[PDB]
Amino acid sequence: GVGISTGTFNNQTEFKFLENGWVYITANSSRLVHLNMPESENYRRVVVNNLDKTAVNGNMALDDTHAEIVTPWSLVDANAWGVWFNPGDWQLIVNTMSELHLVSFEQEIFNVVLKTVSESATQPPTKVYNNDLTASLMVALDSNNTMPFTPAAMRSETLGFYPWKPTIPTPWRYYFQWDRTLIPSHTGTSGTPTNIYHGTDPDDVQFYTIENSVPVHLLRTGDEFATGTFFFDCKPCRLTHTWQTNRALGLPPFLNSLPQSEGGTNFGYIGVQQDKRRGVTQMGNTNYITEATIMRPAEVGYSAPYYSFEASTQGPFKTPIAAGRGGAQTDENQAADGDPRYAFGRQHGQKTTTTGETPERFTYIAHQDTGRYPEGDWIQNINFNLPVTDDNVLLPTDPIGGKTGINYTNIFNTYGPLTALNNVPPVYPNGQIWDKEFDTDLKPRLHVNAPFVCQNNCPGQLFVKVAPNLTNQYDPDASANMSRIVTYSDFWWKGKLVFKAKLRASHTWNPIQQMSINVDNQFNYVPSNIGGMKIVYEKSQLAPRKLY
Amino acid sequence: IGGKTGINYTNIFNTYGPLTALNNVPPVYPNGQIWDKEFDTDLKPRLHVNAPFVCQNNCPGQLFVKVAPNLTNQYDPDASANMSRIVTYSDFWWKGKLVF
Amino acid sequence: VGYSAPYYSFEASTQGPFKTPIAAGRGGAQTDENQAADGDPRYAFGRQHG
Amino acid sequence: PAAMRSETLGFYPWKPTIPTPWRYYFQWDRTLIPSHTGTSGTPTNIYHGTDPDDVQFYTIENSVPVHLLRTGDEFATGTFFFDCKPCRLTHTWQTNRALG
Amino acid sequence: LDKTAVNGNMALDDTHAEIVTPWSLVDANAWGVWFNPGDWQLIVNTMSEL
Amino acid sequence: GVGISTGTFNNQTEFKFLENGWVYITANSSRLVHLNMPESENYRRVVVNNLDKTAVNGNMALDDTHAEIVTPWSLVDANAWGVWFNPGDWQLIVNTMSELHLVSFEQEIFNVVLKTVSESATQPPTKVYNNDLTASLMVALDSNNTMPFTPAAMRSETLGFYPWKPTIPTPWRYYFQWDRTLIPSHTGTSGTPTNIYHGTDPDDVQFYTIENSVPVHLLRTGDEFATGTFFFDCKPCRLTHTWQTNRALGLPPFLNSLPQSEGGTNFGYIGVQQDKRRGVTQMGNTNYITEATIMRPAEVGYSAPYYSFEASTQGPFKTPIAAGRGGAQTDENQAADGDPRYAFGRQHGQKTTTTGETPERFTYIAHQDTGRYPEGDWIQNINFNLPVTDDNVLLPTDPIGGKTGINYTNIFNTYGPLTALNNVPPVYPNGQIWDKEFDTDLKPRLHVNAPFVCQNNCPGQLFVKVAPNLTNQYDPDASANMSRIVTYSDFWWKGKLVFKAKLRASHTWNPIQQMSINVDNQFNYVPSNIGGMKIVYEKSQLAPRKLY
Amino acid sequence: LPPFLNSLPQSEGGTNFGYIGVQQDKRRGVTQMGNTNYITEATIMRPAE
Repeated sequence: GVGISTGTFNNQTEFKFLENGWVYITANSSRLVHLNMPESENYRRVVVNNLDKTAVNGNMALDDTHAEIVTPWSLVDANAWGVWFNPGDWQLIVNTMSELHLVSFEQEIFNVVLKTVSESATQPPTKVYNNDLTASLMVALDSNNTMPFTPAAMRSETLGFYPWKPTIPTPWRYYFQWDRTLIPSHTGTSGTPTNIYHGTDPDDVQFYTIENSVPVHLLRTGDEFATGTFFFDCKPCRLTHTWQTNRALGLPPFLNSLPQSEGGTNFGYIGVQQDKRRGVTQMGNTNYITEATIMRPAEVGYSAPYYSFEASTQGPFKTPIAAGRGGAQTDENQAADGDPRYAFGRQHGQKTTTTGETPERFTYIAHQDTGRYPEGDWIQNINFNLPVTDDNVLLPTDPIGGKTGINYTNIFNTYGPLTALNNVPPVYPNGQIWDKEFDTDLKPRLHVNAPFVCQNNCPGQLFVKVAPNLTNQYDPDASANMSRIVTYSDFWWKGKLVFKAKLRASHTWNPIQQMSINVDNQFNYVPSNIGGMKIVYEKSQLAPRKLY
Repeated sequence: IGGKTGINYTNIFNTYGPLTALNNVPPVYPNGQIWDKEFDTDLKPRLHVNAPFVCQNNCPGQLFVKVAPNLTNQYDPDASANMSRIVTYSDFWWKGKLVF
Repeated sequence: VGYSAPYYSFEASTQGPFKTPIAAGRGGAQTDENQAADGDPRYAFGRQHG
Repeated sequence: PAAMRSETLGFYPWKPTIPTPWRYYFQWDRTLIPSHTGTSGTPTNIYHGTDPDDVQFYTIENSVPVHLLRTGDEFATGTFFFDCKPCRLTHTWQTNRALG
Repeated sequence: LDKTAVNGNMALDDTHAEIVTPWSLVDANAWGVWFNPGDWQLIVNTMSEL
Repeated sequence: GVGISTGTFNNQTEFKFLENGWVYITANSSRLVHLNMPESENYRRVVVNNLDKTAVNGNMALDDTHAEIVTPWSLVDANAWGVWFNPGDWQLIVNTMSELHLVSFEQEIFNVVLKTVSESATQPPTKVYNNDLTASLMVALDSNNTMPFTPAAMRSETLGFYPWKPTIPTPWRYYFQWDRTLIPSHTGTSGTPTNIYHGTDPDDVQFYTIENSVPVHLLRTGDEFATGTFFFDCKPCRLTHTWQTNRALGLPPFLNSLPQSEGGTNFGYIGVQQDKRRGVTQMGNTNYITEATIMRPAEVGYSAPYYSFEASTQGPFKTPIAAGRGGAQTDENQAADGDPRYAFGRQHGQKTTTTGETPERFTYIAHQDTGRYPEGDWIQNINFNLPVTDDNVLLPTDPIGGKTGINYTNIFNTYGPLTALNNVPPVYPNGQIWDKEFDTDLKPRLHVNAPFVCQNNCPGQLFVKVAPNLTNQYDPDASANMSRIVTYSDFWWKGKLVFKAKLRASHTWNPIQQMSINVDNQFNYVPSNIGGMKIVYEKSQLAPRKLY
Repeated sequence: LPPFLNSLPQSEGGTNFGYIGVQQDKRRGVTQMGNTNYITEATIMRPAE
């Protein structure tokens, strides 16, 4: 009713330990959510076409052209790690657990409050806020997944990461099919390469509305809404990283001479002439057995074209790759392709007391070693006569198509039946948690945005909207926009996300890497003297595991 | 390709795709490996090039042997120099049963 | 049936270069043993093993 | 697996054999820029050391029960059962040109 | 380094780190350990799958 | 029998997780143990008196005078952390557990081998080693605790810390009562201060022999010996440290003015004149309420005289103190009193490939903040008229007894009914694990050498000795030493030490300190290229806990 | 545990003492004096007082 609360605030994280070294992790998250009435009550079909940017030759990667349906609804999205875990919980999980299973997800809305704004227009302007006891909040749960899946973490538009900071939902919109052609060019390209927005293909038209597809609940101040528990069916997520490349698989060569003194100058030696060695190689016309040429069971990782842009009906898009560059761990400047870069605002980790629209950014450098170092690649002739002469070798410094800045590694692909790789690591706090699986006949082996992929279904998207609060002068047959009482809503959101994790064991004599507070990062985890908070990113696959 | 007379496009060519069909490696008698452990990566290779049989969950533990230290009367653990041992070697019989 | 792959391609990772493995051996090696080359495993062994 | 180094038990029942000294890879970082004959200068060829987060020092004694066998003792592993895919003893000949 | 310091010899790289243990490995994972040529002939001539 | 093994080698550590967040930790430790026959078969009563050292005025702290019974027996002592845990297990325990309970202890001896040494005396001298199939190893377990308790960790003489390194027992000996007087002096003291060894008090004489007090088992090569399981009754050991001193207990003062901008220059202010404040103080004649003067519930820590040497019947000994110096954490040079210093050899953490008799050393700086900073102490007159004048204050720089290097803090004691303190933290790897409780009517509240103290009893000491291997010419009535065949024994020792630990919970937003491998300490946990190993010390109370 | 004596007397009498036989600041063991290397009977850590 008017004066009775309809729910409870809970933002605790409970670790319930089982037998056999498993733990149930139930993350409770609660937020005060602020929602204004939509700018307009109508669905819009809006085309964006930044021709000015792409009209500059060589700027085709800056294409923003697209068509989207703008809806009056707002999306409540909790699909991001920072929503559910503070840094202490994350430290516990990543330091003490070896794998993580996504179990269930629940959410509810309670203590709904709706208010109207009255502006007096007095010479000193002033306004007052009145409770609208009979106004309603419209809530729709797309449990059948009829609406397009639009996870907000990819735009950094989920619920905020601070329990004591009120947050907002994000205005909902989804892609509307369009055709677009963009011929690539470079600086010094003569003329205007074709840069055209062709319109919409009628056979691909899909205009979705919430009202026609989803039951809509009207919540007054005394009402509440609960989704019920959803249970996931995803694969487990490892909290360890592999380090073994092809060079560290299997039995090392026997060393016939071992160092007799310590130091960095005292190496061992195999002690057998390279073409007089025993073992197996896939090179049937050579006698050289070396660490480079010896047969390995399969290939860890794969090379892919990097900063390749493929074009389809909707225009160019970057070719995604499964794993980040090799050597980025030793030199952060070499992260580049496959190392996800996250940009986010003050709701999601940026120091809350900073000013300006510039976001906080970081590039995630995963601990796993499944990537490539293209400067170390080469192709050489089948004859394999060593030392290889210039004409019999293709080096990463050899131009392709006459371009000094492009080599064969830029267009190289070694993905095959022997390729082995890992799933993407969780990115705390900004990374997405779960993602819907594509509805294609043949599905990708993984996603690059979330560790957990929903095979059959995962929870319906939650949509909210302030119900129209008409004045006395409404006229439906009038073309002009509806005249509404300025109305906004504050409601409380509570979610429960349950995981199942396995406690790690100590397999080696040595200790392993562990997340730790220290003198340098100390003040990333406590408020400033004026209450400024931040959440810096954390790694998740600290402990190694043996690949083979 | 790239101005190199000894390199052509086939050296860098890849036609692996969703339509690719292929076979497992044949057994190599007598020197070929029989079984191999599967990688502990999330995504696994479709085959191995070294053994026809690939162990999915596990395959037999490796067997390790070592002659136990046979100390002389003058052992000193706190000495940095190498342990003084009686020259000892072992001969044992190994029997395996492999069923196909 | 089958696939073409880069042959005597050497990819580099953290531990240094390694040869790109391929699933099947060269065609025409059956008629001419000199054309075995990539994908045809070569075994080297001592007096214990043949 | 020792077959990749040709270091398994011997293939002759009447010939005494030996085991192979055990060793395993320890993580290291290494950069080797490729070159050819006639490449000017010294391409970077560096051993960078070991990444601490990849360090794995295994010992038998800390991970495996160790049986001490005197001359009157014996040791049996017990039967291990595989779960591998079948291996064909036939070859296909049809390329794309001989289908259908 | 002496081998790979020669330009064009990068395929001869043997660089690596290994733990040398006092233990010895008894490995029977090879066909020759289990079959003489007569048994192998029987298997490969009379069987279609293994 | 001769050709049959009587036990199995096990050096694994198993973590068995229970419900309610408890884990059973069973540490298995196995060692090959080398034992020579004793130098002599007789008990000796030996007096050590380093008069030359103490005859130098001001060297009285170097006194080594004592009497001891030297026995032919050897003590097998496994009471040290390094015996049971490698660094990886220790990292797991200290990073993931909040408290540790000592549960049970078992040990056994098996695969006994006895050999004789025959020296040929050939012009090139040579010797051969024969099995003595009928020789025996004498094993005695003092399960009733009749013998004096002599834990070897205090001399760094326990079993070695490496499963693959053969170890030795330590020759057993125990203190024999003596009377000794040593008058302290300094450089420039005139004459010879009395420095006398008075002999032995007859009413304090205690001559213990193994043979008269303990059953002795004779083990031939086919025999084995097991102690049976002993169960401890000790108090739990915390794996967290407290940080709150008296200054951080209870409600802080309310700040009437808070900073409006970030930075190290923007402090808050209480905003109330100090003698106009509200609250409670124990200073009944002052109106000043400050953080220094406000009443706190009790006292955390206590001041004690430091490098005080008290004298009793047996001569001077240093006064022990419960906790180490404050400020040693920020400056390792200020560790000094209460910070235990461990010195050990190549069996117990020193780099095994080093040479020379100089031991490896470290001073343990505990994370707990229960210590004192005597340079910050002061005493002032009861009148408490501020600012205090020189005559009304005793400062740490004021000489005591005319000595410029001695101030009142050197003789100060603030232990009282309000004192609170913690138990000593475990010291990995060299620290002792458990210690026997004194048999006095009034017992100490803790020990400074071991976290676990045995109240009623803890396991009997294990004694071993090669049985006499006589030649054919033995003559008991001859005064000369017994003529024995040169005989030594190698046997395998296996112990099982079981703990019970509680998994830690994350109580705070921020992460906590955690033990971790990094680029600097990386090569402390792996062997060198010539097989050199070391075990560096680790801390054990990394995570904080709230005291109040 | 008393210190181990590396040299024991070879004849009886009140003049024939044993000797520890290790230089005092080169000894092994535990002390509560964190800024000294001297391990002696006076300075060696004892369980309590």
